[PDB]
Amino acid sequence: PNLRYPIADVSGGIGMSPNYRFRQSMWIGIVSYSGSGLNWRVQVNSDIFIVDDYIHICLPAFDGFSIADGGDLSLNFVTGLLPPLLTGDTEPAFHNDVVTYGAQTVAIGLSSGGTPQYMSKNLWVEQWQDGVLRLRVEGGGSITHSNSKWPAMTVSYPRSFT
Amino acid sequence: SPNLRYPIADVSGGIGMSPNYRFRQSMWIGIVSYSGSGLNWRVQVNSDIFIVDDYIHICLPAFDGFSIADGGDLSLNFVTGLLPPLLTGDTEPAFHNDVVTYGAQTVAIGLSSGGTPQYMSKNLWVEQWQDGVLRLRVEGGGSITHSNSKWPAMTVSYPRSFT
Amino acid sequence: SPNLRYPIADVSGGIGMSPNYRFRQSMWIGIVSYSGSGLNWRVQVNSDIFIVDDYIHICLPAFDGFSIADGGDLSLNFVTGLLPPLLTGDTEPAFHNDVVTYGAQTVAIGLSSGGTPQYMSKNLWVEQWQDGVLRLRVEGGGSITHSNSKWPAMTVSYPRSF
Amino acid sequence: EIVLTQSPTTMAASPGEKIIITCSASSSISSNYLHWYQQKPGCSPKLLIYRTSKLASGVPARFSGSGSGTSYSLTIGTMEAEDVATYYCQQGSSIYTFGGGTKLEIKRADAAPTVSIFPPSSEQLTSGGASVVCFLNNFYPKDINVKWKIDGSERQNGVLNSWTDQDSKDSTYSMSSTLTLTKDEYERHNSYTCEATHKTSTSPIVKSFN
Amino acid sequence: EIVLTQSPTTMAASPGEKIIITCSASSSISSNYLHWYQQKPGCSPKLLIYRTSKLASGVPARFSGSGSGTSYSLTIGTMEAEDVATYYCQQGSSIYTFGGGTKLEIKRADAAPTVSIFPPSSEQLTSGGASVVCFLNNFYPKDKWKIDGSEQNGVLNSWTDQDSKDSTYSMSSTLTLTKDEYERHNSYTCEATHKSTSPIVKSFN
Amino acid sequence: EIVLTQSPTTMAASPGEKIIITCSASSSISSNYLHWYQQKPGCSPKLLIYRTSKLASGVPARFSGSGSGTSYSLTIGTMEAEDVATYYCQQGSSIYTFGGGTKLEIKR
Amino acid sequence: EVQLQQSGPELVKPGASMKISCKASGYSFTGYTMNWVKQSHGKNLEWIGLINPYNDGPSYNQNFKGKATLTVDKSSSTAYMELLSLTSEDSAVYYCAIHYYGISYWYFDVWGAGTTVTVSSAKTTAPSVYPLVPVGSSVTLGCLVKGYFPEPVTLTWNSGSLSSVHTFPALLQSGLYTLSSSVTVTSNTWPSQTITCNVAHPASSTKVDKKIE
Amino acid sequence: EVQLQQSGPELVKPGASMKISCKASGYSFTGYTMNWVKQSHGKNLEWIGLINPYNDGPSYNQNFKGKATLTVDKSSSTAYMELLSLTSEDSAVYYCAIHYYGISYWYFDVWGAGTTVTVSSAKTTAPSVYPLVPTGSSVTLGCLVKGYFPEPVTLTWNSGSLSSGVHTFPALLQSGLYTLSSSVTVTSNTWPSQTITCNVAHPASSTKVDKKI
Amino acid sequence: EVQLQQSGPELVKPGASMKISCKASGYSFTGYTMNWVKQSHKNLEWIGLINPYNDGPSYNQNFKGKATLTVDKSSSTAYMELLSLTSEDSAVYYCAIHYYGISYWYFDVWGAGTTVTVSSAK
Repeated sequence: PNLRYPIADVSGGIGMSPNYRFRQSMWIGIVSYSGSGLNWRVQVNSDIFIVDDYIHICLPAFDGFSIADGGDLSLNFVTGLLPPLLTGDTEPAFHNDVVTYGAQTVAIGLSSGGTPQYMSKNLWVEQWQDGVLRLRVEGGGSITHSNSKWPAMTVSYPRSFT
Repeated sequence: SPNLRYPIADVSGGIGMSPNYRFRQSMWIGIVSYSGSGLNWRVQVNSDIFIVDDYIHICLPAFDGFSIADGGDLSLNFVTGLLPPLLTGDTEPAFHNDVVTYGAQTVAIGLSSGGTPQYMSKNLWVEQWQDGVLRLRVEGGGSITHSNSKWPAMTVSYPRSFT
Repeated sequence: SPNLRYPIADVSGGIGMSPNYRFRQSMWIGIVSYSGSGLNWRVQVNSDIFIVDDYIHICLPAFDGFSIADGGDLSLNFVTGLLPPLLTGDTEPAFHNDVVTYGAQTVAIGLSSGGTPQYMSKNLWVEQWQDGVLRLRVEGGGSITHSNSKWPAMTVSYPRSF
Repeated sequence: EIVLTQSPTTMAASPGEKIIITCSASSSISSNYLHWYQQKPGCSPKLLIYRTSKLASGVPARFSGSGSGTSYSLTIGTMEAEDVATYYCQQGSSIYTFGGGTKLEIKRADAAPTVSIFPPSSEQLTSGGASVVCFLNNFYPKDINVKWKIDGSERQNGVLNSWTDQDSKDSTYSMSSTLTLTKDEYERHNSYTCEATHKTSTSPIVKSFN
Repeated sequence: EIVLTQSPTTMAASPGEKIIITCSASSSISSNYLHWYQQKPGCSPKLLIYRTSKLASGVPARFSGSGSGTSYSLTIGTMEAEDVATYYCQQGSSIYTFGGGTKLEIKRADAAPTVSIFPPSSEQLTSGGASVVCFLNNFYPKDKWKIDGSEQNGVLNSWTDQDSKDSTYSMSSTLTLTKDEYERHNSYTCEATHKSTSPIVKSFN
Repeated sequence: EIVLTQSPTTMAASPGEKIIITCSASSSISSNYLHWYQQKPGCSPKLLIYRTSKLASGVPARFSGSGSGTSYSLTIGTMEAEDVATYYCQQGSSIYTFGGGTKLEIKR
Repeated sequence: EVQLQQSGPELVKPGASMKISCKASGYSFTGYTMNWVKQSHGKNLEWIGLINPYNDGPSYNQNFKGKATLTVDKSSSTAYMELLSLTSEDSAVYYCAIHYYGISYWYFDVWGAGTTVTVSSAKTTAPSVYPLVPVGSSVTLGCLVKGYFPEPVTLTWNSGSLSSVHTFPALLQSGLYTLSSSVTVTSNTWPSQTITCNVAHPASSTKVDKKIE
Repeated sequence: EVQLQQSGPELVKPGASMKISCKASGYSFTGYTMNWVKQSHGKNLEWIGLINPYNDGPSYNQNFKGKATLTVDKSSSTAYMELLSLTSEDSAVYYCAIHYYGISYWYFDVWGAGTTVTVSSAKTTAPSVYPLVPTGSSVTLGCLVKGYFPEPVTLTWNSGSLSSGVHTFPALLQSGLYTLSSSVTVTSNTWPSQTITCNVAHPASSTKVDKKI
Repeated sequence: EVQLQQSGPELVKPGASMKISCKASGYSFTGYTMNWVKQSHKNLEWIGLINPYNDGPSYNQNFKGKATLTVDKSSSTAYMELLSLTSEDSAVYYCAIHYYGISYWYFDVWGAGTTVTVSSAK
């Protein structure tokens, strides 16, 4: 009969679309940090995995500058996604709602050019609006620093389908 | 419904996947209880719950508690607090009341006596759900002398029971 | 039926989703090998395996090892140890033997020389699965002089090949 | 610690206009800890928006919030007369703090004040005190300044001014300035002129009696 | 470091009862590291329950495990005769430690003991010694020699464990004398007292 | 800091042979940071393999990369006469470092 | 719906101490947090303190440490705030608000009616009413009231008949409030119609009989 | 199934040292770890130490450090424990148990039969078996063995044929000599016509005596 | 396709200074990082990097003071000046950018190379 994605024809039978089960993409764009009076930009090349109704943004390690005790990290998906993946494909299932989803502990190494000291920050997905995904980074205290060593971080959240 | 079984359901007059299975939003307002070696305290939190495919996500926000042991438990009471129509049984894991070491993560808790906190890297995992109470294990990383604990936002995920 | 394809299957005389696709439980008893810069040691573990939708979860319990480098590898040998009927090929990711930076988390390892341990915040991610061996990268956070390492329970998850 | 600052302090807008109040924080706070309250005249504050963009139970859909970091904004899509109130923003990341309030007004028209000066009463003069009351009604905007001159000499003592709230139906203001003096000081002066300065007239509207 | 404490230390129960044995830990431990073992009389300990509630292969479904933090328990839904054993809880979170142990025994109807006195053998009398043997068997609950009307030195008595199927106890007391001391007297009486009003006596000359 | 050491330094192979060039790192580096370059005589270095096993756009399929930790290798399935060039491995984990080269020649 | 009820208005002498009660009703769970907010002259909101049932101890704002002490009667389910050593700067409206639904993100989603606390050293004084008259097409009349120390004062025009009449808020002048009322009528109507303003002060129990000219 | 074969009972004089073996058979992998457990008089279990094939060095309990030495012969897949300077307090039953399926949560799923160790200065003495014979419908037959050292001693009835109604009593030690008794009860008709034989075997003195009642 | 156009061969006497240019064309975004590589005699050495958002140049410790990196963002051209040229500085100088390889730091597009010869002879 009539089939609705992700239900589709699989070798002449009712099955699950392989595109729904696994989809791989890429993002090359700007990751922007906004803290209390602090702003800097980094260019990243991220792997994107879409599995079932989840999207995984596999960010590699990047190096930035001063960070505040509380700040945000923003990923601009308006440009940079490898076709045919579009900006709207990165919208979460909760759309532009303010949430505290996927809260993890991230260890960022702060330094002034010397040996870094690693602070355990708290990161979670907060909001996606107009193609920009905002991650909150706060907690753990701080030190006087000019450079920040960011670890590889994977950001996952449910993907909108309607 | 006669020839379709959830999550397979009628989607705009066609065989498809139920939108309720793909994404569901709920809320929980209840007690988070900590039990350590001779230490017990309770905190009230308002958590977001997301049900996506066969997983359930309890998005706990940052909360503040008191002394913690090197080894302890975190307990979430789902017998009350869930926003209807979500029921206590909806939080039951797919491994039911089995003892597990699932979703093991590193959480950094700030221990203090009212002053500047010192952050300890503890080990958190889902261990057991029994009678509507989900037990999380918190151990490792050592400790210091403290009277207050600063807990970060923590997202707790596990498979959701469907039978 | 000749018209349904897994995971779509007959559910109580109706078109539904196979419960085996929704949840499957297994176990692994095998060798976890650490390879660092000139450092090599082996540990035997008993880990729970959960297969949920198109993801596989390897729930490693806490284990204790020896010296680790600032940058090193963790390897899980799935050629043996899986409880039947789970086979080695069932652990292959959906990205097969591709090199990735997936599921990057922060793990706290306690380094010690027999005394009070000091915990370092290392960066762990799934990097490659090849010939039944899943390789995890562990780097960052600095180090101290140590002879023993306390590893926490770590859950390693990634998309599963279908 | 975290100071909140609201712009503008006061605001006048006709119904149908789109009002935007901004809340600016001294530190970067998570959008989950920023909320908005509405307080109508003679009423206790009520929750309007919680966690930046979540409408509280019962509030009209024309309200909406937005922002991140140190910048947040309350927005009414199409104003209604009911929306006359003072709006506060509050943060919950640190020690609880409020913004200071933004008052909403109705624009109406630039009405000129009708001046009315009254001599001291007869029952008051018997008690030994003379109070002169100058009444200014039905003007807009609320900004009005008055100067009272006794025999051409300006006076700054004894003047007690009172400003009323915006009219529920007229949507206009009124000011009362009462100059009290002793019965011996009022009998020593001969001319008292009540001068009012407003945006409607380039020249002050003065009322006098001898 | 981590001390485990079991309660009760010893337990008596009739079949069909529900037996609950608790294990208390000095510090909080993950439920993944608390295990139970069953040691039947004369055998090695066997694994009963691992990771608090998982049943080892072969154990009957009447066994269950429960607990978290510092309080754990082992529960037999309906006790059977084969369940008489000593149970231990062991912790693997820190340095391995065991619990004190809980010994389980079967209550049964009180049975009067069957007394049997035996004189010294012909082989032992030629060896220069003399031993008198008196058997007290099949008596529940678990709890003197008279020679010529007078009541010692040389008494050695053995207590046996509860019977596997009969669920009673037995006791043997062997009074050993010298060949010169034996037959100096004539009457040897073996008195046994039990929760019968008069002691059960069996004598010979 | 990290030194990449290639073996052999030079090698000569007839077409049809399987060619293996190895790169040995002084420190364990992530496989996401090991890349190979091909420089034909008189030409500029061209990217051949990035992230250990990913083929750059336009490189023949006979080229393949492998390895982890401190040991990486570039493998040619069946060599062709075009393949005659010098190959360098480069690391991006720390300060950038090149391999020193491996010159490939024809068998005479 | 969860409701919140506060105690009535209070007039305290300077240096004394007052106690306010806040009663919660219609709650579905017990883990809500009690807060206290002070709104001064100028409509400025300042959070004073919070009380958590599971914390067993009150949290205070540093600016209000020593000025206020919060307490709870869990049997009656009522909260109490005591303000010690009251001053003229402490005269304000005091609200209680609870973290009912806003327990994790700290927004007050339920507010009480408020309790107005007045700090003054003056005693209850009766008001004096002075009618004002001028000596076109519309004439304005005035009713002045000065000398009353406790608020409020209620003034009506022609026994509350005519309401179309501007009454200005009271002004504090040396421990005495002064209120003014302005009624304008048509120039033909005032000479004919008798306009009399009546003011009655409950705290002083004084009724004034005031006419025009 | 995986089985563990332990060495037989050993009698050691005080101050000497004895080594016990544990041979593992039927294992599917080599990654299991070997443990040693001591159960003293009173059924108290103590963990002695473990050997991990990948760790390469034995781990000991601090109370047993210097008392026990753990070693492994991987070629023969046998584990050894050497107890040095034995005391009376060392007289216990020593089990070998492996971490096979319990390799990560540390439960001993496979246990050995046990090695019972006796520490005494007394010399090995052979047993002396004495059959005991004596109305009613039931007759009881007695077998007495006295004056032997050391334990154990196995008593069988009619070469292991009759097991019903057999009560073997534990040995009670009179310094340097054990004393054991057995009681067999049979029907009054069964005993006189059909002979009953008591067999006692002592594997320490190499003496086995069969006595007919 | 993104291309890199380098300057022609430069002839400089020892002790003097030369300045090489590298111009980027056909790029889709501006966040690519400019690098410079030295191939003497044929060993490759990485000299330095320029990043548009770092606001500063990163150098190899060996080339600190021997080279200074600059960029004219209005013309989208990168510059490298070599100071106090000696005989060992006579080599081919490549410019390569991190375009597709920004995060794993592989040079995916290279310049033609500028061969520099240092000699005192006229």
